[PDB]
Amino acid sequence: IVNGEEAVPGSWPWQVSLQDKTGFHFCGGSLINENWVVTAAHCGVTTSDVVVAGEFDQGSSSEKIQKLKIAKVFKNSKYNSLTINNDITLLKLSTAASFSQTVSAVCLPSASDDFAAGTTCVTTGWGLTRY
Amino acid sequence: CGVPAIQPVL
Amino acid sequence: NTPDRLQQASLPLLSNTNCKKYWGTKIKDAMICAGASGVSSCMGDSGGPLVCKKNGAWTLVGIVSWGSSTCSTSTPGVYARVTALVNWVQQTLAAN
Ligand SMILES: CC(C)C[C@@H](N)C(=O)N[C@@H](Cc1ccccc1)C(=O)NCc1ccc(F)cc1
Ligand SMILES: CC(C)C[C@@H](N)C(=O)N[C@@H](Cc1ccccc1)C(=O)NCc1ccc(F)cc1
Repeated sequence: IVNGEEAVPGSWPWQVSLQDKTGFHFCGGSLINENWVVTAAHCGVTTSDVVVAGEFDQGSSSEKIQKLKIAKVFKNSKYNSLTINNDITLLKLSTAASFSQTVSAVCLPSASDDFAAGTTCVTTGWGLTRY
Repeated sequence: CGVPAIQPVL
Repeated sequence: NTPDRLQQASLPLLSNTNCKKYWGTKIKDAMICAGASGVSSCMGDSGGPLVCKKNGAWTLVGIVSWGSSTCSTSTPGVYARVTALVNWVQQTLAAN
């Protein structure tokens, strides 16, 4: 995030980090329940990647994080890589996350929910702060 | 869902 | 070089019609734009959440998808519109 700010540790409990086996963060995701994570289809997640929950500082060794293995990757069949439309993938976890003060789920909207232009919302992540 | 135990400060 | 610590940013949602002024016909119905406000999602933020508080609860409105190749803060980022994809999520969870 360019021009963002550091978040209060643990205040976005559904935020997970997708890291490859070498420990490299390549994408974010959100916990929708103990066994499922929603992310973008273009992230190209495989069953060899890891879902890290409860993390705040990726350079810290004292955070009690949860490294969850991925059982199955569900890429939406309507995903169109040419136009990047329907960019969503669901990951079913092999080991269920343990909900706590720093790990919990975000709500899903009803299909008919309206979110008006002008509404101020929030986005989070460990993406580049400067390009 | 959607109610953090640790409140975000914006 | 992604930051070590989790970052956050508040930003406004845009309408698809207005977003087309920026991205033309690349904007489809299963997409929602946000930003162009001085902040911007960027490489490594992909897959992450765009949440809006509705009736006191944080609700997933978008998934970081694509945007400016330079993460321009005056250009809106494009997110997968969750309302258009939630029926599929619900079906997938109910069948597996
Ligand atoms: C797959 C479902 C079990 C997901 C469920 N955790 C969830 O996000 N529920 C939403 C509603 C929903 C149901 C089914 C599919 C999609 C969304 C909720 O409680 N959202 C928060 C909320 C707060 C106050 C209300 F009066 C109604 C809903
Ligand atoms: C048409 C896309 C190649 C456009 C490119 N600027 C972009 O945003 N790419 C994606 C990656 C991607 C690859 C394949 C299919 C779809 C997307 C990206 O960096 N996504 C992360 C991001 C989010 C918001 C931004 F403002 C800048 C970068």
